[PDB]
Amino acid sequence: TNRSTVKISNVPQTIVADELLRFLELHLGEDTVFALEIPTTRDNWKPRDFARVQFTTLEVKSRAQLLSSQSKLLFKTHNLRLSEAYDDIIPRPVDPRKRLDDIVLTVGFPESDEKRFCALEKWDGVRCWILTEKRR
Amino acid sequence: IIMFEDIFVVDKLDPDGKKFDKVTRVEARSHNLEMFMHLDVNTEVYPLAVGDKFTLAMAPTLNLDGTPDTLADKYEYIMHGKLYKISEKAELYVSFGGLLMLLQGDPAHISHFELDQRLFLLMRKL
Amino acid sequence: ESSPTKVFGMDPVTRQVVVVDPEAYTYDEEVIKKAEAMGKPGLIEISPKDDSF
Repeated sequence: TNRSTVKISNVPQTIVADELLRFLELHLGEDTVFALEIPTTRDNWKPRDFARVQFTTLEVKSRAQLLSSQSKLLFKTHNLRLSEAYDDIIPRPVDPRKRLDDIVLTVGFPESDEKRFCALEKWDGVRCWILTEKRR
Repeated sequence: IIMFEDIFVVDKLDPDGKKFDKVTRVEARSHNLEMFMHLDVNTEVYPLAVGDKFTLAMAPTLNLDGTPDTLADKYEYIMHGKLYKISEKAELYVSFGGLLMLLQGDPAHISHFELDQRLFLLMRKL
Repeated sequence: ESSPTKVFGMDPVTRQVVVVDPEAYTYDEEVIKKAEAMGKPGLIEISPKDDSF
């Protein structure tokens, strides 16, 4: 429950990422899959037997786990088994509230003894992400 | 007449397929006795999904009070085979006409089984 | 449209498939294969009848 990425146990070797994405979006909610990565032994022409899928919301992950536990996921006569992953595909917080976009960032130091602050360089339109799990 | 009888719950399937048109090997772990089992089953004629609970029984003969070599009405997946390897937590190797079975449990649980004998396999999915 | 012959029909008033002229199936495992490909293993079950000819 700490992360949102779910590792699929077995997938067909002949499928592509687009087909799996379409299947997941059909069974689950629309556009509820953020990242889908299929590891390849070779450079670009030999995918492995498993894949890792990142979901946008933990509710979608729980629903997918519930569906997998009931063996209701059947994609090309293969029963998809869902298991927890080790690391996230992309270090992105699950909570949309922590995601801050188009904000003003400035640096400085307490130059004066009173309640005064000095600005050296100011950046606009920066992205701020707060990762509670990674403590950064 | 029944030697071994316990409730088994499946854990995973070797093919993990629904319409593979191939014999599927199941891995079921016993309740209480905690005995791991390997069994080849045909999903097309006898469907078995993950998480289902089924009972298992083994008897030397299907007749009542002897007559080796009427329990048919109770169970629904009767099989016939022989035990060829007993060496191991002792385990049994019974082949039902080429369908291998591996019942791995405890030495005390499996003690009344002889080598090179005919035994049946009674199953029911509740 | 997956069936080689006209063995299944579509009913506009009910928006569901119907069976019309079941004697022209020709035992071509095409509709069953399409159903399996779509993801429904037990959608349509067709078996020959032993005592009817």
